[PDB]
Amino acid sequence: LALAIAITALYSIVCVVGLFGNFLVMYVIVRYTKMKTATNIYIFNLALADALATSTLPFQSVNYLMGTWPFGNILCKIVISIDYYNMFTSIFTLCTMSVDRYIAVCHPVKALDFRTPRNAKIVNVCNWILSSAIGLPVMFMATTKYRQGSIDCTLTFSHPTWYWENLLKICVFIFAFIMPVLIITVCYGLMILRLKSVRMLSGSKEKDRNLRRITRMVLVVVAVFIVCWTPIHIYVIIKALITIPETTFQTVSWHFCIALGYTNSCLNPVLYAFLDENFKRCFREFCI
Amino acid sequence: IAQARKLVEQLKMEANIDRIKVSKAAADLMAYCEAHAKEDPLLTPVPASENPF
Amino acid sequence: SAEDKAAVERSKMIDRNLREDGEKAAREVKLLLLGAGESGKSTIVKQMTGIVETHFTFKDLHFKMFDVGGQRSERKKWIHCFEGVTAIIFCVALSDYDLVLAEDEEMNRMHESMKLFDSICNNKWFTDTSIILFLNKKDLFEEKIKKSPLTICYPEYAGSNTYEEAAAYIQCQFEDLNKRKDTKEIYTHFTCATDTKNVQFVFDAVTDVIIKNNLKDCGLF
Amino acid sequence: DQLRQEAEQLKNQIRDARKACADATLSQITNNIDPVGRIQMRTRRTLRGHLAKIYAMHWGTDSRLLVSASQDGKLIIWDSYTTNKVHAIPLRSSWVMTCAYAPSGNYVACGGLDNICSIYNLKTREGNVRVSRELAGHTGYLSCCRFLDDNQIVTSSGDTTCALWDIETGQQTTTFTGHTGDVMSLSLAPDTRLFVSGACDASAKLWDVREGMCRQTFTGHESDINAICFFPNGNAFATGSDDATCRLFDLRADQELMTYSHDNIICGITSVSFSKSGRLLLAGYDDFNCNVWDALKADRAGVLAGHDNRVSCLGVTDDGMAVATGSWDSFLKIWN
Ligand SMILES: CC[C@@H]1CN2CC[C@]3(Nc4cccc(OC)c4C3=O)[C@@H]2C[C@@H]1/C(=C\OC)C(=O)OC
Ligand SMILES: CC(C)CCC[C@@H](C)[C@H]1CC[C@H]2[C@@H]3CC=C4C[C@@H](O)CC[C@]4(C)[C@H]3CC[C@]12C
Ligand SMILES: CC(C)CCC[C@@H](C)[C@H]1CC[C@H]2[C@@H]3CC=C4C[C@@H](O)CC[C@]4(C)[C@H]3CC[C@]12C
Repeated sequence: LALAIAITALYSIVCVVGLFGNFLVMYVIVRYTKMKTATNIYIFNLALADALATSTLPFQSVNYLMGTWPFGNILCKIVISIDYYNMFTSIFTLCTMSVDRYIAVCHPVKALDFRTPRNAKIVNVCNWILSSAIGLPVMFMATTKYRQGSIDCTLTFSHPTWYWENLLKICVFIFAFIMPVLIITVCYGLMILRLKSVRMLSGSKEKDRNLRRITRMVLVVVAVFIVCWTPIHIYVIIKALITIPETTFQTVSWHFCIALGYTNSCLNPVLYAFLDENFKRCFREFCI
Repeated sequence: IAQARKLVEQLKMEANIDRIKVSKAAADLMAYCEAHAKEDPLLTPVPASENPF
Repeated sequence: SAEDKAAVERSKMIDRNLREDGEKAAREVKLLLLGAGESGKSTIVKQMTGIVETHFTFKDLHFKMFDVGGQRSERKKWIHCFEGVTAIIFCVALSDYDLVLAEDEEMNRMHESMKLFDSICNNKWFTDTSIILFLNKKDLFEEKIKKSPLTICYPEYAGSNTYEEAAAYIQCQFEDLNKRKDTKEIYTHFTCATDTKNVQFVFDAVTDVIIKNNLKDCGLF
Repeated sequence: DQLRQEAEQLKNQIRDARKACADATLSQITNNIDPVGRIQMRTRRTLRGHLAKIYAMHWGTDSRLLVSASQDGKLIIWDSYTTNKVHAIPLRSSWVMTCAYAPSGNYVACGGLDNICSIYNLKTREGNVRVSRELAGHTGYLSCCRFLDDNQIVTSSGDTTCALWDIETGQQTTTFTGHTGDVMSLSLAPDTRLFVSGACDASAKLWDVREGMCRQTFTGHESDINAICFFPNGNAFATGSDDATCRLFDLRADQELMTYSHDNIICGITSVSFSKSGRLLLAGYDDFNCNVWDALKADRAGVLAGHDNRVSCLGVTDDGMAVATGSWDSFLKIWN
């Protein structure tokens, strides 16, 4: 139906934008902004996590247009583990990039000892390792099931099915939305407070222009994260609580809210690389 | 003081030297390059098998 | 290929040492101590060959202060060596306003400080460098302006011959030398004998610079 | 006042003598020789490990090992073939401007704003590089050092003097005075009996090592000379200056033979070296490139454009296989 194509297209565009933006960021980092600074390592990790997250979208896009999962059991475990894995990896990279920018500004003396590129490599690997605390269990449980004459790639839980199914959703709610928002908001909020009292951003008209720019950037990253993830996270919680009748609006909003949580992977390249000051210099060299 | 006197003595030593013409100076430099032109890896790339890099 | 393998292992081993030494050096604060002779460079060290390196730690932060007074050669050839220094500590003796350079009496040695400060502050190597300007000998300067007008050094000065206005005017004249004000900060402190205040000022100014650099590294600024 | 006037007349005499010898120009007699069309040299190695700006590099006489000196306080001996690091010597002073690899390969010399040429013994019994001798006595800054042999090293200082040192005794056997400004560069003649020093007074002085006197003074640069390299036969040298020009100077004609410059080049030359035959003059620039010059035709042969900060140092292997370019970008690149 036209709506299904529209939903499929909305998932496609989010996929194409996400991959093209993230692969571009990784490309520029590999060749121009080497993975020397801690920031670039996080940017590359965020772009890689974002790219892997959005690589699952074509399979979900096909799994929606034709109403069945034609990619088999093995891929289902991969495409759901990559989804669940790259959500927590993408979120924890943002949480690390927030804490990295917070220690930089609020503990600058300690930041020198901790913000080494080596530590960025460790914390990045630790993000991927910890994100296996959900991706691996999801990989085991992400079995393909036959239902109503069509194949559905989903998660299979243990008895009681309610307990583990909601425990995953609750843990996805706490450690992928609540803990991130508190970290991202508190870290960047405390960051802006320090910046409000720093000599090179206060005491002049033009310096205030820079501070407004940094504050706008900080607000926009928090804002984009809240606008992208909150809709789907609450929608998942409401569905797990009460039965919402399936209508032409409930379906569209649901897929839109999923599309929006994947659009944070589409926007992470722009927010953290294309609007990075270091990248603008080196990106200006990019030939196309 | 004695700095000026040294300059004259230095200049006299620098003035009393046998100078050759720039055509024999230039010809010799040209001759050296032609003689060693073949054995100059940066001029004519040697075979890739012979290049240690 | 035991010999070849040992070479790579040796190369990896010193690669680790190079990284380890770089991290130890990356966290060190590098300060370039400048100023004309008798400007208070020696005393500021006490407050904390060719180049004299002074090491001090304050509030868990390690400082490396480099004195280049013994480098009487052309500064333009070696000044770029200190590009990337955290900050420049420029010492100016406030009492120099009433004095003249010994070699030449035409130029006021306070004016020499401004020309020196102007050269360094607007140097193309220090553009994004912050200058901890230390106005030294305030006590001696205060005891002079009571019987010697600041107009001897600044003809355009039209303020009271008191420490508050006179010292402030000298501070403004040095700060006005900074052409690119927006991209460069001048942290001016009137040096005091009380301990933990001159070094505290450097720490506060350097913390601001480190945060500023962190913003550059973080890509925010 | 007679001495100052006599100096001017002697200078005019020297100008008269050189003009008399200037029967033709190097360009005139090289006009018909075949031009080196285009020199496309590629980065074959990239030496990574220096964390600061590299100020100096020096190939060893084996054309395999090279010593690079960085502001990170490290002297790194590289195996250029494998890119391996053989030694990472911790400098007692991080402010280094020059490094020399002894032709024996047993020693490297390091120096800079410490005003000291540090001599390091590479081939110690214990296998650990150690300081053998610290040459003290310059009052400016070590701008350039070169070994004549294991026991002799010639230094150029910001104090406007070059010096010959006896490493075993650590004393200056000969002092080379006459430059007005800081001496920035030093090139030993192939026979090591003469060295030419380029100073900030915009002049190059040819020195007799054994006699300890300036045989000739060369002028023509509008600004300081940061780089000076002997032509392979020792009968000429090339200078690189902040005036964005390289100049070829013939010793026997005692004058400048060629000016290597381009309108698009306005930055200073940091480094100069010749190819093995001397046909190519490689110049490192502040504009982050090295320009390959036709030494005989004063035409830009090609460009080495692999550095993101200014090329600080060049080196051509004694075998002529490769040129090493060190930059303020912390990387050495080997080119062929
Ligand atoms: C790791 C992200 C988990 C787990 N995914 C596994 C399959 C899943 N991906 C889809 C993609 C496109 C359409 C879809 O359905 C119509 C889906 C899905 O159903 C679902 C989504 C979900 C989720 C937010 O997705 C961004 C979330 O829980 O947000 C709070
Ligand atoms: C593809 C998914 C499912 C698995 C990813 C595996 C994890 C371990 C991967 C993904 C991204 C990787 C990182 C990407 C980039 C860097 C920066 C580099 O300077 C050190 C290695 C480091 C830090 C990598 C370590 C391994 C890494 C963390
Ligand atoms: C960050 C901004 C967007 C604020 C957050 C908006 C949240 C609260 C919005 C975005 C999408 C919304 C859902 C969209 C569609 C439906 C179906 C309807 O039959 C019941 C409400 C319900 C389930 C909405 C609940 C509120 C919701 C989750």
